[PDB]
Amino acid sequence: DIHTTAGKLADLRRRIEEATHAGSARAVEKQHAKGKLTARERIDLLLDEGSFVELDEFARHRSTNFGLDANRPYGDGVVTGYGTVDGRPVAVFSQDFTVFGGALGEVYGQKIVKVMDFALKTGCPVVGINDSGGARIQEGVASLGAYGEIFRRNTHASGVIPQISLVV
Amino acid sequence: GPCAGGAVYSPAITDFTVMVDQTSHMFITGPDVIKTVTGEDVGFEELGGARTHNSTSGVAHHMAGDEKDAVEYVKQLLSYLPSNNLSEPPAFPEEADLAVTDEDAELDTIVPDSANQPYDMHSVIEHVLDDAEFFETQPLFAPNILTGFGRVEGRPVGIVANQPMQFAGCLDITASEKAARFVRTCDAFNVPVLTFVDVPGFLPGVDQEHDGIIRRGAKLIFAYAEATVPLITVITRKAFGGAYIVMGSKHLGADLNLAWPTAQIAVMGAQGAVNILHRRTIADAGDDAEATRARLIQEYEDALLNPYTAAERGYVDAVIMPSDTRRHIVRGLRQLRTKRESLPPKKHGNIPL
Amino acid sequence: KAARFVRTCDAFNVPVLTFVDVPGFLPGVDQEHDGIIRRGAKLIFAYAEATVPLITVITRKAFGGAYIVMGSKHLGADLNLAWPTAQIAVMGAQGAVNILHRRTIADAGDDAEATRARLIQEYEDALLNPYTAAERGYVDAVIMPSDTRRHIVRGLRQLRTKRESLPPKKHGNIPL
Amino acid sequence: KAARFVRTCDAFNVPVLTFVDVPGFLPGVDQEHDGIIRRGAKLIFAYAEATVPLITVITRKAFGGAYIVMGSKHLGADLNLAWPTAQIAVMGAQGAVNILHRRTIADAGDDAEATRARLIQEYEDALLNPYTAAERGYVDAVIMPSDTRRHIVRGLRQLRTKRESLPPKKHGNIPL
Repeated sequence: DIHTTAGKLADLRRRIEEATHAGSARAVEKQHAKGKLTARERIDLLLDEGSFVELDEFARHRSTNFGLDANRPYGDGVVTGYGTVDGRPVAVFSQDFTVFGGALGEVYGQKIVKVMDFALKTGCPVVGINDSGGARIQEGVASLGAYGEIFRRNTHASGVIPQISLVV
Repeated sequence: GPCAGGAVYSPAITDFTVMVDQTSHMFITGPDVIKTVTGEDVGFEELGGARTHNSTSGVAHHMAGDEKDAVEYVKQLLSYLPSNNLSEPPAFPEEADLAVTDEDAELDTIVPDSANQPYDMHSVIEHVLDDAEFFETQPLFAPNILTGFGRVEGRPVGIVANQPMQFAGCLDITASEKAARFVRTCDAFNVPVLTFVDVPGFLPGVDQEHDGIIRRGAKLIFAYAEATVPLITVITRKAFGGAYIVMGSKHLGADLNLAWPTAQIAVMGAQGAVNILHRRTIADAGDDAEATRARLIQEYEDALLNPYTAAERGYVDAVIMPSDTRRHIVRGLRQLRTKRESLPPKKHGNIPL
Repeated sequence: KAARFVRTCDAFNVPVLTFVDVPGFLPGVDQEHDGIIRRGAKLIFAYAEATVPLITVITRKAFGGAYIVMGSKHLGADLNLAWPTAQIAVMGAQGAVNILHRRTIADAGDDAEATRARLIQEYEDALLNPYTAAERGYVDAVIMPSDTRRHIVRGLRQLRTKRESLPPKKHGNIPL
Repeated sequence: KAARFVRTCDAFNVPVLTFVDVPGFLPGVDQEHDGIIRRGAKLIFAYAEATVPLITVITRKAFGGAYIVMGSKHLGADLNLAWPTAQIAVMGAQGAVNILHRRTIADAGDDAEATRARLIQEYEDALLNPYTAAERGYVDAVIMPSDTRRHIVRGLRQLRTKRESLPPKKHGNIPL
């Protein structure tokens, strides 16, 4: 059902499904076709096996600009979370090109932040895996604001926590 | 033994106060001087006996059978705290099972389908803590909420949670005070605070308001906002209005806020919410007034009373499967234990009193 | 009420003047059953915690625990003064005698009160004043009621440069 | 040129007034091959790191990375103001329509160039102003060019006492 405890659970399983499969079945093929690996595949190859814990997985945006509300994928374009690397704590965000061209959005940037605030407060590096195709033009300045709060964290934490950029 | 007059105040200031059944007493004014002034008739045990303070005044933290059970208590109490604030609480590190134990699964069904049927929170806690060992404090006072200690991977933690078994795990004066003071204790001595949530709202009553619930209920929030130790919050079911805010929500600086699918995080109850949002659309078509007011309530709780709305905004970092609560807290404290966070410089804060 | 103020004044470097005349704590089951303990303790927490200049003037009554609470030098007060009309005693004479003189009060049922009420007078005349406390230093001085201001004035002039600090801690743990 | 100035003015406690009006980043291959990605990033680092009063006044143009860079509020500015003649947008209308409206303009090769001109107008007439940002609090207020001085004045009065600081570090690691 859906009003029971067993359905409310089964429901989740359903969500964690289309969630890890936010991009199109074709976008992934294309991605692979170019040799590139999917965002979630970059995280797994990097972090220690089974140490990845995702944050903001079921987050979505709220931009009604240019009818973008018809496509509100879970994750909103980026996979962020924390995990270990060679036994040491590491925080990481992986830009998902198979979603809106992996363009920076409001909720998309907020996540990258939530992770940089966590990586700094707990003193662990921040592996950033990029693929962003550009700013999400529909949201206008909101996407510019997102890039900022991030640039500011890059500075405030420059020299405080290793920050590595993976441009693929 | 006896603790009469101003002397009683030294125990007040200290952290945890342990008492024994009818072997000790605490009181400012003697039972005799009380009668010669008001005319009230009460016996020692009733005025300031162990059972009294361990359930009426909120001054005591434990009631033991005899002096032996007490001494053993304090020893346990000391085993969860550091010898001073300049250090983390002692530890006996031991790797945990990263897989899903048959115990973990048990949670997948702990919450009944009935939004009105209670389940014992202790069970939820005992499933995350090592050896399912849960050391509870003030079990008789403010039963609507549980506060104690335990260990996760050998490292001492602190637990605060709502007890649906009692008064529907509501928040009230006695509860706020109980937890608040506990949280600040766990914070002052670098003990992380795991909190499990399920609260409908604040216990109604003119007595509450008149007895200063506004200035005493904040205590809980101040305690949480002020804290800096690792803060992991688990939402199992109920999450309404200020009650949600108060229970170590992300807006109060929590580090990891989990939420089970069996949880509903909303501004207010669906039953009462609609009576304000559709007060108009309901007036119309008296033809089946309550067959619309009922249809709405259903569409509300089926659309808003869940964690996913919040989950979007990021108010919760994930909607986990009950059976993964332990694997979460474990693999989540390992990171948070290095949490460096501080407050603005000050002689001290100004928490409500 | 007071506790919250003293703290508000402390956090904001505001000197706290306190005038005393308290007999004791309102007797009542209610008080006890309402945590008067964890709540009355707050008042001493504030004072002990404080670091701003503290000037305590006892105008009359000052007994037992109450005394302690009202900015006593035992809580860090910098200057404690007391009028000659003040009475700094561990407790009230009447109730004090019914304790200390139990085996000596029973004797001679004849005049069971002309030996009691008479003995009570001896106490309120020997101990119900400020000179006992002052004797040791619990009070910096006894002064003419009319010199209160002159004291508070010339006093605060010296304490405005008071440097005090509690042990380092994330925060305290005041009884809530 | 600006980077090293904003840092000098910071390291010595000199508030930085910023007046913006920029279209974007000078296009050119030589630029890319010279290091604009890291040599330009300095400007934002200088601003982000800054901890002095930063009052930003936008006079006209404010587009993409250029807006961000020029003392935006997303970098730590204290007061960002904007004249009614400010274009706070993610990009110019000319280019914005090419991407935003590609299939909605492809239709009718003829009557297209007027469908474009129309769009470009509807867009700028509804997006190249400051009011957008003004709703998200990105700019503290849209003023009258006449109140620029009065705003910087009454504003530098409040910020002259601002205490800001970055995480503790041996030193930052700004691009070079």
